Formats: sequence, C-alpha cells, structure tokens
Amino acid sequence: ARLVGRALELTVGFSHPVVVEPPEGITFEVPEPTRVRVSGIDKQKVGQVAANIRAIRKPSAYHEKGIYYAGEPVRLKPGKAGA
Amino acid sequence: TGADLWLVIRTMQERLGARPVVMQLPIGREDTFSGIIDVLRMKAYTYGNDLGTDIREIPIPEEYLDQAREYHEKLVEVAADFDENIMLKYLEGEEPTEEELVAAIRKGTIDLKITPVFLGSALKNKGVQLLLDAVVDYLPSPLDIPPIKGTTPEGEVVEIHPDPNGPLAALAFKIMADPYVGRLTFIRVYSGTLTSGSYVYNTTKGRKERVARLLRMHANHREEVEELKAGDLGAVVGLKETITGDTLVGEDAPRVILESIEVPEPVIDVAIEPKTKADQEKLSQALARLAEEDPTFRVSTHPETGQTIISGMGELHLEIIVDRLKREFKVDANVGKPQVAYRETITKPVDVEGKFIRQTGGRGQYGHVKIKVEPLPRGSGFEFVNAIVGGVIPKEYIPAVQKGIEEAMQSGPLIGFPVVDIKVTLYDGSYHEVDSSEMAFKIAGSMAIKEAVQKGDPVILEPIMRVEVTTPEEYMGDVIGDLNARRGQILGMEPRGNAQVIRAFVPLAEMFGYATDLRSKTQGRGSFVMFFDHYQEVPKQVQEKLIKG
Amino acid sequence: KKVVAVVKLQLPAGKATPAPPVGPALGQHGANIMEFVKAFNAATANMGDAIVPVEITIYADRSFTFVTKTPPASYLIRKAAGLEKGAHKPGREKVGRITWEQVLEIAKQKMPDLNTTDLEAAARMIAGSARSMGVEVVGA
Amino acid sequence: AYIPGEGHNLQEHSVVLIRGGRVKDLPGVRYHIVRGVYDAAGVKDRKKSRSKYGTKKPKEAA
Amino acid sequence: MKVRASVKRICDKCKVIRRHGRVYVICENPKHKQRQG
RNA sequence: GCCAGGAGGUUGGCUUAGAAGCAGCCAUCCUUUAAAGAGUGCGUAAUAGCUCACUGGUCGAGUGGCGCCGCGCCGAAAAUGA
Repeated sequence: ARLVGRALELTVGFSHPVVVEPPEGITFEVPEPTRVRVSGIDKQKVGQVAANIRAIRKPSAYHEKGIYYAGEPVRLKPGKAGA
Repeated sequence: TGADLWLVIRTMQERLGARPVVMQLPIGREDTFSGIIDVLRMKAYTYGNDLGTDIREIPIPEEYLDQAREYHEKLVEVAADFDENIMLKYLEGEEPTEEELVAAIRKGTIDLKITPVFLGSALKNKGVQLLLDAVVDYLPSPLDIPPIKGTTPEGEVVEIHPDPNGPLAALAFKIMADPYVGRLTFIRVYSGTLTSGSYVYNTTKGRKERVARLLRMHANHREEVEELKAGDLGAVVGLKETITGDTLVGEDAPRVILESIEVPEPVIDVAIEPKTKADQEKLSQALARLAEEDPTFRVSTHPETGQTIISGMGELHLEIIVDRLKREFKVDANVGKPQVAYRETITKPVDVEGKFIRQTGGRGQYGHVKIKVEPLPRGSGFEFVNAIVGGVIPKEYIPAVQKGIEEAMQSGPLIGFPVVDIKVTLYDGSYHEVDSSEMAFKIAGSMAIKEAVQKGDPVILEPIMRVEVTTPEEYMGDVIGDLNARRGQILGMEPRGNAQVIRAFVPLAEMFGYATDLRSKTQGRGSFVMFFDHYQEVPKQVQEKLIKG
Repeated sequence: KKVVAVVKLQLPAGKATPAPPVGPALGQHGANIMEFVKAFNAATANMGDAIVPVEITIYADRSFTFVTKTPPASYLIRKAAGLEKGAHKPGREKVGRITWEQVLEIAKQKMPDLNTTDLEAAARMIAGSARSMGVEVVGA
Repeated sequence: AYIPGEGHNLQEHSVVLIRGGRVKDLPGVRYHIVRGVYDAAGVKDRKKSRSKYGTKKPKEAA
Repeated sequence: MKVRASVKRICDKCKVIRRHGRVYVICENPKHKQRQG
C-alpha cells in the first residue's frame, strides 16, 4: 500500500494496482504498506469507505489473503474439500 | 516476490534436520536485484543487469556489510565442529585463511554436515558464477566418494576402486533411442578402463559385448572419446542386450557384480479393457515395447477376472502412459475400473433331502443323500465330516460324494462364485448294489449343496485390505476422516518416529486407487502398504444393486 | 538455547516411549524422560504399575526433573471391590461391595489428592463415585 | 503350446518357445515350450533334463 | 436452508431480523442463511 | 453489557482402535466453594482449547418467559393491455 501525492496506490490480489482518492470531508493516509490509516472526519461516510476498501479486496478467501479491518478471520479447509 | 533467505533456511532444519550454513547474501529483494555478497571468500560479486552482459563486484553498497559479517562469523564458528585449527582460531579471534574455509567446509559438506547454501536467480542471470566456483570448490570429487558396495563373481562384499588400472567393472543406466548409433546406453563405469573399438562382457545375465564407441554428451554436440576412465562417465553404442542397472565388466575382468538393489514398488492399480480382445494382444505388443523401455510398472492380469491390469508407482505416471498409448500406439480401450474377486457364504443350519430317485434304463445312478450343513467364521476354512449315521453310504463315495459338495461350491447360487469358509457335515443316505455309481452321489451332493445354499441365508464376502498410513498427525486426522468415509474401519494407530502410522481396514471395492486420493490429503508425506486381511459382507443394499445379468 | 519449560503429563507406568505430545513439549527441553521411566517404575515397586501423573522440566543447559503422583480411584476400586473390567453399566449390574473399611483405604491411600485434603468428606465422596462406576454398598 | 512340466510361472507372456510334439494328451500338444527363453528357466531345482528344464550347473558350492 | 417458507432459529446463535420488509435468519455461518420466500 | 472464579474424584461407568463434560446406553453423585454442571454449543484423531451454565466486582431501572384476541406480512406463478 503506497500513497503518492494525494491518491493511494495499493496493490492487492488484483492484477493491477488499486488506486483510491481521498474525497471531500475525510482523509486517508498510508503509514506503512501493510496497513492503511484513515482519519475520518465524518463517522457516517467514514465506515462507508472502510467498507469501500474492504469490499474492494475481500479477505479470508477460504484460507486467508485480503483486506481485514482487524476482524478475526474464519477459516475453512484449504487444499481439500473439493472432490 | 517471495525471494528470501531465512525462509529457505528455517524450512531446512524444520523439514528434515540439516545444518544450513550458507555462503552468499542478496543485494535487493524482488525486482530490486543487482548481485550477491560472499561471506565465504569475503567478496561481493554483483551483476549490474539481468542478461549478464556487463557485471561487476564492488564492495557493499553501504547498508549490508556488517549484516553479512555476523554470518561470516557464523561460518568460522560452525567450522568448530570439525578439525582443531578453526575452532581454536575463533577462540583466538584469528582470521581464517581463505582456504581452510575450502577445507573444514568442504570437509563438512562432503561429510554430510553443513549446507553450503549458495543461491541466485536464473532468468535474470545472477548468482551464477559464484555457485559454479562453489561447485569447483565444495562439490565432491570421486576421490572423496567412499568404497562403492557390491558383490563378487562368488558371493560377499566388493571394493570398487577409482583405479584407472583396476579390473574393468562398470555400471550403466539409460536406454536411449537414436537414428544413427541406435540403442545408446548411458553409463557410469566405476572401476576399470575401457577402449574405443574393443570388447566387454555383461556381468549380470552373462553376455560377451562389443563396445563400439564411447561417447560424452557435451552440452550441444556429442563428443566421441577414445576411452572411458575408471570413475569417469559416458554413453556407449552397441551392447545389443544391456538393459538397465546391468553390471558390465570387460571380456575377462574378474566377472564382478554391483549391489544396487532399488525398488519401484506398486502403488497404483487402474484397469483397462480394450474394445475387442484382438486389440488386446496387439497391445501386448504395445506393452512389449512399453515394458521393455520403461521398467517401473507391472503389467499383471487378474486371476478371478480377465483383463490385464496396469499396476505402478504414479498417478499422472500411469496416465501419460495411457496418453503415449492413445498417441503413438492408438488403442481403443475404455480405461476400466478394476474388478473384484467376490467369495460368498451363509449363516444358518439347513437340513435337506438330496434324493435322486431316478431308475433310468436299469443302472439308475440314484443317490439319496441326507446331509446336515453347518456354517462357521469367515477365515476358518472348509470342513466336512466322515459322518455315517450307522453304515449307510459306501466307503467309495466318501472321497467323492463330498466332491459334489466341493464341485457345486465353485459356482455359488447368487451371482455365483466360490462359496468358502464353511463347515458342512452330512449324516445319512440310501444305498443299492448296482443302482449307484461314485458320481451318482457326487451329483446327489451337487443337488444337496445347491438347495442347501440357495435356501441357507445368502451373503457376499467381498475382500477387505489392511493399509498402513505412513504420514504425520495433521493429515493423519484428515485421512482417518477419509478412510472412515471409505466404508471400512481403521483399527491401528501406533506412534512412529518421524511419522505416525495408522493400520487401517478398508474395503477393496472402495480404496480404489487410493494413492491418488492420499497424494493430496497429505499433500505428500508418504503413503501406505497393501496388506490384505480378509472378507466380509456388503451392507445389504450393495448386494442387491449388484444383482444384474 | 531453551529457557525454562516445565511440561507435565499423564504417562502410565510401562510405556517407555517419547510418544507425542511428549515430543513437541519435552523436545523443547531435551528430556531425560528415559530416566523418568527407570526411576519411577521402581519407586512404586509395590506394584510397579498403575496410571501415574508426572512433571518434567528444563533449565537452559538441558536439566530435567520428574515429579510423580498417585494412582486413580476407579483403578483403586477395581483392585479392591473385586471388579474385573467393571460391573457393566452403573445403573444395572454390580460385582463386589464396599463396606466400612475398604472405603477407608480408598480415601487413605488417596489422602493428598481427591479435592478436600480432609478425611471426613472423602470417604462418602468417592463412595458416591462408587455408584458412578457401578459398585453397590453394604450400609450399617 | 504345452510346457516342459512341473515348476511353473508363465502367467501370460514368457515368449513360450514354440517347439514341437503331440501325444495322446491335449488335442494338440504341438509346438512345446522350452523353459529358459524369456521366462520359466526350469524347475526350481532340477537334476537331469537341464537341457530344457532350466537350472544351470547345480554347483552346491561344497 | 437458504430461502424457504419454513425459517427457523436453528442453532440459537441465529436471529430473526425483519429487514427490508421480509424475514431472514442471520447468524455467523452463512449456511443457516434462511429467508421467508 | 463488562471484569473475573469458572474447579477436584475424572479419562463417570458402559462401549469402543480411542468416546477424556462432549458419536452413542445407563446414569440419575460427592466434595473444596460465594459459585462452577458428570455439562450447552463450537472445536479435536480422541485429549486440548473456546464456551454457556452458575456466582460475586461493577451497575443503576425495570426485565425475562407463556397463552389469547383485531388488523395486517411471508406463504402468493401463465400467457394480447391494465
């Protein structure tokens, strides 16, 4: 997860970089690439963008890998369960 | 992305128990690669590009240095578990002479002690010449490879010396095809010199062999050599008999033999039924050049069903075998499921009347046999008793009336297969001087048995194997799951060493090609052994569903 | 190096193997459990067996220490009330019978174990656990 | 194709060496087998007809 | 389950939540994911 | 709601390859306690663990359960255009 100028250029399981842009009323801010930070000055439109990115790259995908708020992943059998 | 160090390292002593001393460290993780440092000779060979047209070796770019330094220390420190100089030298804090590294380290290396981790990247030609140098420095010469084991022309031990004056004595491996020099045998001799244009002799199945031209696959073009030395390697022409693993001495050369007894034990069992049995023997010729170019597999027919079975040690292995078939051999064979030998029995005491009241044109051959029939455990065996209620049936039926008990017990009443693991008995009969032959009461026995087994509580004793799951605890729980889901039941869990092995009941009908299954549930932690036990019933519904025609 | 790891288990007297999870707990220990096997079997020479609790440990420089405990009350009732494997199901069948002394030793032996390190509760306590295993009682 | 007698394996290939000679047995007995060939190699322990019945030179090594 | 006229609270960790008009039965495991339809 | 005790005989006995509160039959305790069950659910190869139960710390005002009746709501798809 990078942050060039104004936009955030994170790079997930997608075949291309994910390009977000802090809109009016709230600010993001990416300290280190492993975890994005978002100073949200609008509790409502805030979680909407939290969910924006979480649903941009959904985590847990059977085993792991993705974008977690911090919500403890529920598993499911990896290299198995497909006869 | 994912190219690392501690990764590999950790994985080594955590998946076997090695001792991964390494000797080179990267300059830039993923994409950002530019070369390597060498904690061995204390140098930093760096490749300024991928293709490797213009490389270099400047010192540490500034940030590394100290890093690799501790690992350099590690090197010498570890070398303390060998000689005496190095250990005491680290005690002194003295500098290792650049070649005692080559010593103590090649020492441990070839001694199977340390794990000279040299590394790099292929496509971006980097981390190469360091490990070529590391080959020429730490990779073992035949001088260091211990006395190779084997047998004599008599029977004992052997000593295969590197002696390039020693008795011609060789091994060979691969059976190559070729247009010009045809049958090509890829060989590594061992002990004994061999000329270009001389003779030899197979030291296995005995055959005087003509050696035409010794050869060396020199990367691009192949290079014809005057001789093969004792320890050197190469491929020869001719040898119109030499298969694989054959021990090959000269025409004389104390006719010595090599040990090397390996095993491609069976793990796969897939059936194959060509359309008409005309395509079949035709494909016995197919196999005739399939089982004679690739050892491995076993082409064994079943007894209690026809159809030759292809057994072997690989899923995809057997499959691309079948591909090669449907490629350059074009067979029409709807690759069948392996069939089963089905025995059978009963569970009740039936009294019946095997009365043969038939007076043909005078001779009859009439046989009134009164038998009691008793059933006992599946695994017992076949019984019968010399049971005459007083003195009825003649003593010439005794070993021939029971025949018709045996005879009519090869063909069961249901679908019909050998009814085994039963007692029997008898008790009375009726006898007449002329109106009776041996086979008369044999067939009285036939009638008796057919009625007493049709009306006797039918059942089907399908076979069930024991199987030793050779695998650790994780995938052990997993596979115990699978095996329960395979109709049978386990019954064995003895905690082994690097594994924990589970002795398991599994029903031969199920457990079909279980390796393919297993080789997944454990990813790859070994497997099992075919340890056949005995047979029991198929839970009602499977018995009638099979009643076909 | 591995600093202080005290791991205690439930190894019965007769099994001379480091079978898991004795491995992945006392391997990070360098366990002389082999010494636990040949110094605890003889410690209880009066029978040399029965299921006994243990406690083993490591002190940095690979230092072990086994700590043994007492037999269990369902085995220590099978030996007493003349049970073979048991009186098959606690709500139907009964073998022997517990009176006013066999119970006494059932509690006496296992004085420093049960729950209450006191006598005037233990007796009746396991005398009820008796009915849990299926052994009748003579009452006087 | 018959066989040179006791001590068998032969299963299904063997390269049974078509040979020659009928008798009052099997309406054929023609073109016998050899033992040795690609398979069989004679009786497990034979002391005479080793000229087809396989066994090399009974060296009891004593 | 998942969409059927007979929606239950099954494993007590499920709730009836009259959302967007009609009944669903939500929990943790989406396997219990009924609906009044 | 939140913090925390959440125990000991024990792995109840019966089974069973094992059935350890926990796949199943009987059961149908007793004790250390303020309170902790022969256990509610997840989980395990069975243990482990998670867990409810129960009881105090906090807390400060109402809650938990069952039945009935009136109107609804899901149940509720078909052919030219309503």
